[PDB]
Amino acid sequence: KETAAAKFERQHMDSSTSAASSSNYCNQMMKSRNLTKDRCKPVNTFVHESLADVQAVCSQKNVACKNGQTNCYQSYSTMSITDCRETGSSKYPNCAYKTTQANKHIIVACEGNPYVPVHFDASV
Ligand SMILES: [Ru+3]
Repeated sequence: KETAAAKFERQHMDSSTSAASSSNYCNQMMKSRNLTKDRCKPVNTFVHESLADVQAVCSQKNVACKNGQTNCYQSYSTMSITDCRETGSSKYPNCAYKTTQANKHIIVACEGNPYVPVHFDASV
């Protein structure tokens, strides 16, 4: 079974690329990472930093989660990320996305032991 930690890595980690490679990055990634299996996931973010760096965020700046929980953390340093947003013309199963590269602080929710990232809350 896929753990919460593994799911976070599948849905949000992409250390291979340094930034939003091409304009079709999201179209390929959202599909390959199985985010368009049962439907077109509305929005999703991929982080282009090492796994260690992202996991380290769980010990960085503690901030409130969007859902009101207190287990969210903001990276002290900005990180290379790619935001994927479904286009208005997108129609399942042919999910279409707009790829946007950026450098911002990420906010992730952490849980468990080891205390690791399990949800991507936001970027600021
Ligand atoms: Ru800043």
